[PDB]
Amino acid sequence: SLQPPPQQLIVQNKTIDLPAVYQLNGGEEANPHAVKVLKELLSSSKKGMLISIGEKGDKSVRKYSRQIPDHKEGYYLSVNEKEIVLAGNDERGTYYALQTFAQLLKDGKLPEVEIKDYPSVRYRGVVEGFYGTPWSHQARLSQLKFYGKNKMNTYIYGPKDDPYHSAPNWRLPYPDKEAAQLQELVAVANENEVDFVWAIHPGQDIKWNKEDRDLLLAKFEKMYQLGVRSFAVFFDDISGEGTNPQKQAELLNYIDEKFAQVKPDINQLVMCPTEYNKSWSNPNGNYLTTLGDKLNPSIQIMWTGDRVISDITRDGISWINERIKRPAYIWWNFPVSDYVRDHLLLGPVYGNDTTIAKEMSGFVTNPMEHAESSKIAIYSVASYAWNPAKYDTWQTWKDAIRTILPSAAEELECFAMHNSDLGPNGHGYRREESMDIQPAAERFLKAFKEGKNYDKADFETLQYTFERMKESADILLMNTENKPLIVEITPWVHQFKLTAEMGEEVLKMVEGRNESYFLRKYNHVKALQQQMFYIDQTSNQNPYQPGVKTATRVIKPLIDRTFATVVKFFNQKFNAHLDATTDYMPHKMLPLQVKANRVLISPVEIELDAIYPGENIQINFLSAGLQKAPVKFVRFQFVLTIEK
Ligand SMILES: NC1=N[C@@H]2[C@@H](O)[C@H](O)[C@@H](CO)O[C@@H]2S1
Repeated sequence: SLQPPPQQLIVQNKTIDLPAVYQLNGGEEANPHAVKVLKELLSSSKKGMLISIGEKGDKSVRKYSRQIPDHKEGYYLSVNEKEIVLAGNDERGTYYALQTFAQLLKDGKLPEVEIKDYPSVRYRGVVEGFYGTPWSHQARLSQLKFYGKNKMNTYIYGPKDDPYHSAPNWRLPYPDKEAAQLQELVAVANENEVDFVWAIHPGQDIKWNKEDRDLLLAKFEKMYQLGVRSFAVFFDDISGEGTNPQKQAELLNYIDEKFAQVKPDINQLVMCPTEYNKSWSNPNGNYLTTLGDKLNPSIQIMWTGDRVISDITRDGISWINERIKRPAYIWWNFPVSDYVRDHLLLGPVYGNDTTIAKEMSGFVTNPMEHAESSKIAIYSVASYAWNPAKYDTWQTWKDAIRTILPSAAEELECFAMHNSDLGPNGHGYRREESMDIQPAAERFLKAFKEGKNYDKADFETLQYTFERMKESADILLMNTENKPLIVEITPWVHQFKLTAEMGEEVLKMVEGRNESYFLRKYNHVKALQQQMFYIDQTSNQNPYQPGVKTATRVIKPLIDRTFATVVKFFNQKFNAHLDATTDYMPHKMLPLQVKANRVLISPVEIELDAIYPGENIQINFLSAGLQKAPVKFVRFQFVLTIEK
């Protein structure tokens, strides 16, 4: 597969060996970044096969000047028995030719091909713009290299929880250590043909005075000294005076006129509006029209679609584009998981109109705090933004996985296939999950509940799935090819294995040969539920959506409902009182929940499993601080906080 796929490809089924001896033409005139990649692949003389490299206008590629597409970042690539051609419309084009060339080379051999290629969307890449733990320095380094390989030309640095990015320390220069890291990032970005865009997020406490304006420009100047050549100002997720669009526009134009248009070498200048998606816009207010009218024409305006989280439609992007008077620079909120932090979002990229490239200036993905894990979606977004007309949702997902974890690709697909949906949430955004087994699941459960006979084949499909999930979990746990990825996903991988083991035991209950066997399967299931509760209380204990949820759309519900159904049938058959509940709750009481040190009833009496010091109660139909009073029972949202 070539990823992204080129705009035009012509293949011939001859192949050539890569030349043992060869003549490199244009080595000194061409993009040094592209020559460096080429020299690595060759690891030469006057005699032997000709390799021509260079940009349109160089002597090296004069013969090919009409084949080179007249598009920024375009290139012409050709392989035949006599010569190899690697010719960009511009320097970035040449690097990209090389990235394509690297994907052709296979066991020291190349296909005979001719490619003319270029991107459909001008700016393509990643905004590190989420809430939560910002990416590590090493993660960022890995990322920038990954962007070069996938022709992503943009990295927008904007972690909401970097205090030198947002309030109040947006006014302070980075300390020495962080500055030296940022400097290395910029350098690595430059080597991979990525624009490091430094963003600032000053709007929550900005004063519309000289003092704050000069501090902002002084901060941009410090970043410039660090090598930064592109800049952004974000006015998202704020209130008060900073949402004034006249002021915002004047500030951006001042930055443009006094800094961007005054330096020798500034590239992108981007802003994120306060009204950044249609549901947050006031159609009857002047906010977006004031930006579209006043903002200088080279300044980009970001947009996340019809909602905070949405996929981009033709109608949606028309609506914004008419108000801002330019093509929106898309901020796509997937695979960002900062509002469903107990889920991993490892499914394919899909839902964005593939015919609307002309209507967008840019397309950037906001990723998860899990940097390695995000590469599935990043790789896919790179493919989509480069060649949206040829974008293949599923093949690109598979290619991403095989790229990221070639030693355990099938295992990663298995894990990812069942870790895709968000579950219920306030943004209303959902993804498909476990689609291959969903119909067998649905039939199995329909039959079973009614007291009709299930299909054998559907029982086997479910069994095979659980088996494969265990194989995948254990193999991924031990994988040393991408350790950082394995560290990110490990808690989820544990929870995923438990889920599968639970499924297997629940299926053994359905089969349920005798009373003694059934009861042993039942007790095993209860212990696996407890184990899943332990992971959910000890791993990933963030303040917002703590814990670890996996296979939530189809698999866990199947297991749970099946478990509840067989327990009921057993109780009817044997007049028993086996507990039918599916999540472990050590307290007693509408299931209770445990979140960090809170004990909630799900929206008269709760008994805790020990005595605790009580902190407060917050009922809602409204609170009461309990001064560390010892507490086991409570009687009358409905949340008890304790010390634990
Ligand atoms: N421009 C936007 N700001 C927020 C981002 O920082 C968040 O990561 C995103 C997802 O919660 O929502 C909105 S989209």
